[PDB]
Amino acid sequence: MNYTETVAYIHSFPRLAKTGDHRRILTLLHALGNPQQQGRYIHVTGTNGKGSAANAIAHVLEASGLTVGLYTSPFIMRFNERIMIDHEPIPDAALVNAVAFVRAALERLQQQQADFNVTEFEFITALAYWYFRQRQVDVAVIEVGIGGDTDSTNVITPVVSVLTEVALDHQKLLGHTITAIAKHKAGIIKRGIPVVTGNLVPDAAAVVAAKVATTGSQWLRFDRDFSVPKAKLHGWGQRFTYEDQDGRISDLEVPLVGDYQQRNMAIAIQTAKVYAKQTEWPLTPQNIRQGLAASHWPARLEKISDTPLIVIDGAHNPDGINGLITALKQLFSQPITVIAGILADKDYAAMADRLTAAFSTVYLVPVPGTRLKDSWQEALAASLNDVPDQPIVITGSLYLASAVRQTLLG
Ligand SMILES: Nc1ncnc2c1ncn2[C@@H]1O[C@H](COP(=O)(O)OP(=O)(O)CP(=O)(O)OP(=O)(O)O)[C@@H](O)[C@H]1O
Ligand SMILES: [Mg+2]
Ligand SMILES: [Mg+2]
Repeated sequence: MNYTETVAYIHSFPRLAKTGDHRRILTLLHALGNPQQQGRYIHVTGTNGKGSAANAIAHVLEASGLTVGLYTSPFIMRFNERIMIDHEPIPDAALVNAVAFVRAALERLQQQQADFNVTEFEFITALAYWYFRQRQVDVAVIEVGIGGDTDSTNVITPVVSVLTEVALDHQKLLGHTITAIAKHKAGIIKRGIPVVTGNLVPDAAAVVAAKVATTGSQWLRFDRDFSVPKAKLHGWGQRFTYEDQDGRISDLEVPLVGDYQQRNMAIAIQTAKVYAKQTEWPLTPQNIRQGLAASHWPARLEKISDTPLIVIDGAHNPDGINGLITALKQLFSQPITVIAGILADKDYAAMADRLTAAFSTVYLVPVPGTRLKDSWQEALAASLNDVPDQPIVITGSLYLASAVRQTLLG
């Protein structure tokens, strides 16, 4: 198979039941020589901020001289972005050869167990684990797909775990209460392994304190052990100060806007320091400053057009919507239009009340492959014609942001 066929092959996998015992992926992995049991890992979970945190942790450790695998989702411009090494997406040719190796092993399994199969995410995760070992990365930063305990990625023992935050999202999968969702996320916390977390709402904090008690894990929490005591906009980015039990690193800069990113970044920094410590590896404030400076992350409050002014974002659950509003409020001191593809979660109605309550013009649209408009293209055309003086912010799952970015830029 060539590259195009290979990708199409990856997207052809079935949606199987959700056991949560990882037997399917463990079967494929075993046939791949158990790459998940070799090397080192950093496991990242959380309702919002997983990718931004994972991306920065990788940049900081890369700056310190380590070869780092990064596994994130969803891709924004193209598939290859899901598996990166030192931030270079897996080469087309390399993906073709990788897909062929895994397919061959899969085939051998099916010839021994006639009805055996894996899901698309299971295939990709196994391929990623195998790829990271083939290239012998020093460490792989792994973003959990959904939840924590039952995710296909949860077949590893990391050096450090990360739980950015817990907010309501993915209920028909994780739970209907913060406590329930929290218990699922805490599942990536392992015996004796440190866990770095954001500032968690009380209910979630209790679940985590309870878990660390059982695992005996060292627990570093934003606003307790490490923090961001100062920050300010600096272009389409932020300049801030990080502080933890070792002191302060001043004048740090990240090319990201949104107050919540100060949290994601602080989590990344604390996490990388813990990694370096647990592995007896050198990590300087210079390494950290360099990595943060390189921490570009598409579709995260990204201005992709100046005239007209267009920003895209992936906020689509109430917490993200709340973070989005607060941010937009600090970024614009003029009327703006917001096009939201939140027509998906029940969550929808309340989020829309919050948007229309805070902004001048709000359009609601579906997500590609799912006030009212039939598509984001229609809402944009509407905005540019009825409110030409209003910048446009397009938000919803990253799938909508991605479709918009691909369309307007690639
Ligand atoms: N600490 C934080 N507090 C509040 N909001 C935050 C946040 N960190 C990130 N966000 C919001 O989430 C969006 C995506 O950020 P990230 O890529 O870091 O998220 P995740 O990796 O958790 C997304 P997904 O669940 O993979 O995707 P998908 O759900 O799109 O399928 C941002 O554009 C922003 O709206
Ligand atoms: Mg999500
Ligand atoms: Mg993500």
